[PDB]
Amino acid sequence: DNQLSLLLKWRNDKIPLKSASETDNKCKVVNVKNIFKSDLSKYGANLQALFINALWKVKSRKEKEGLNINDLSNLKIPLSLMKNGILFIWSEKEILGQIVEIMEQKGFTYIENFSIMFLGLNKCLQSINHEKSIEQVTQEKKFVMNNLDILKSTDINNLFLRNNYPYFKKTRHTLLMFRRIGLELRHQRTSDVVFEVTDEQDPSKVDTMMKEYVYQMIETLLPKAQFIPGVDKHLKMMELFASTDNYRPGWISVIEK
Amino acid sequence: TLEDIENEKFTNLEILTHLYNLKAEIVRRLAE
Amino acid sequence: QGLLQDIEKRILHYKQLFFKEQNEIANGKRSMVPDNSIPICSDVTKLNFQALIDAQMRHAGKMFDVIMMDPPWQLSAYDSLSDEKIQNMPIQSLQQDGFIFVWAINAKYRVTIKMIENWGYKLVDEITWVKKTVNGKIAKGHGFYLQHAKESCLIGVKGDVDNGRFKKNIASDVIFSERRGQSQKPEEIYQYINQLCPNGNYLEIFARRNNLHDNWVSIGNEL
Amino acid sequence: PLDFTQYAKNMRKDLSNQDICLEDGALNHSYFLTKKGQYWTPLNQKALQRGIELFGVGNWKEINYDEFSGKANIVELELRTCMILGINDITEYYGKKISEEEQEEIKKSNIAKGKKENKLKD
Ligand SMILES: Nc1ncnc2c1ncn2[C@@H]1O[C@H](CSCC[C@H](N)C(=O)O)[C@@H](O)[C@H]1O
Repeated sequence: DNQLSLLLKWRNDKIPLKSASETDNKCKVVNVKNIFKSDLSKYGANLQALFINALWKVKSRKEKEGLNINDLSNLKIPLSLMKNGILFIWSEKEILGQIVEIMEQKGFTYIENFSIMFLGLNKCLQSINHEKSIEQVTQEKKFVMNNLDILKSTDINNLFLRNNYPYFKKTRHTLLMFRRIGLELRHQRTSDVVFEVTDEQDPSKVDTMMKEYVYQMIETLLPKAQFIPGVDKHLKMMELFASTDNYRPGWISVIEK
Repeated sequence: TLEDIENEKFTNLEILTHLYNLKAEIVRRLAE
Repeated sequence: QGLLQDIEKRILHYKQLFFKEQNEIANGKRSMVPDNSIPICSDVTKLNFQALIDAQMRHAGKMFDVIMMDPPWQLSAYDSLSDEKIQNMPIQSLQQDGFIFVWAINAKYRVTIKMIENWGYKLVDEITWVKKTVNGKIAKGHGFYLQHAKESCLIGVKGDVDNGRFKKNIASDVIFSERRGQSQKPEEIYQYINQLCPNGNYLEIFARRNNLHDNWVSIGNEL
Repeated sequence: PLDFTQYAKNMRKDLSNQDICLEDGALNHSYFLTKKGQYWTPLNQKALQRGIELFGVGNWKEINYDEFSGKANIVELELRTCMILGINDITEYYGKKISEEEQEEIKKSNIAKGKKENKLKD
């Protein structure tokens, strides 16, 4: 009926979240006071995948800080930093057009979108039974995954999140893919839409085992971009506004410390 | 393809989608 | 021979079938097309938009509240317009304060945003429609970089839209529905529009006989 | 608007074709019950009736040469002429001119033969 055992199959499938890598040749960490107002060309060059892990300070979000969209144009992205690379950026409904126009001014061609459809944790809990911390949320999600054959008689349209927005109700999260040319991709290996059950507080802040899915999607877009130690000497993947303790191997993590 | 004439759902006038020229094919086959 | 008799009787049974259907047709039979609908059949590049404007201001006194558009993009089906031809339509004069819904394919996302801002609209939302199979799974289509399993309708707004004739946070921005015939759209986008604008004037361009609805002005070629 | 029932009729009258609309403004449901581009306008009906005066029931080449019914379909002419007389066959009235039909009433009132669908069976 629901087919939720197939919609959320990845959530339990053999997709283990990766552990943080130590400061060694398999990774690289950079600490900068400000990312937009700093020269990023010296940290790396000839990149072909740049993931901007940006959390925007939009009016829909209930006054919990973040980046400013008007400062994105201040960011300098020279041709030396990448020549032909795909740029991934976290979008919001308020600033989609501004992001598109800024990436056009910088020389990037909008190519693709990626969407996460959000289901409610409380809705699934109520369907199964009848200020939470990270550990409590994780264990509640494991519980919901365990009892996946109980709520299969429900209707999916009753499980979606309905977040506030002056026009509609938010149910998805958006990742924009822009292209620049001056890469031997594998094309259609990941679906354009994914399903995820999440808490209703900060659905924008993609958590672990969801950010891991995004990392795997980005890494399988470019199979030739794998950083095999020894044969190569420079990392060809970069992330801005990364996590201070979780260092993904093969990536250059830039921390706004 | 006698049964293929009405295999598809045509409008009530187009249901003779091939019978139109059969209206004269029958005449010519009656001639010889 | 025998095939002659078989074809004769087949033709006969169709003849009385057609006679019965036409007898019911010329007796007051109702069609699937609803009443209270305004089906203009014309060419959009040749339509006298001044006549439509005058009719709208004469019968209603004000322009449309929601304009849905499904442009025939010149990506390659058989009756399509060009980007500048679609841009040249007097959309600026058909609406003062309200929303515009444009079903934008992936190849025409950027030009859709450009046209939306050219006509004087602020890009404020977009609705994603996700395609479902008969069982309830996700439908898979051809992809450019990722397997396309959804389609986007960009929503721009212009003018004073806080008149009280529109509603906030009406419903989800996701439409999880089954894939019907080619180029067709789900019927609950109209329900979401009614939730957005209850009892308002709506205009659809490049409409078809499937899209005919109550309280709806539908302009089309094959319509 | 406030009273949409008159508004839709007025818009149909002032913007829609005379085939799609009606004199008062109501929908021509007979137009929407058939495929687009294949409709039997009353103009075609009177054209066929006048063609009966011109040549009558028979071969259908000269009736489509002057094209009284514009770009009409021959089998549609030989089929819709049956409903003029109310008989499923036209072998009794081949190659003759008819002023007044006179056949609808007599063939419709035939209790001995079939009265189904306002017609007379073989
Ligand atoms: N000037 C024009 N040139 C090409 N198509 C036009 C047109 N004016 C109206 N159309 C309509 O646009 C349609 C194609 S757009 C795609 C199909 C339809 N609009 C839908 O999505 O429901 C055609 O069926 C045609 O009837």
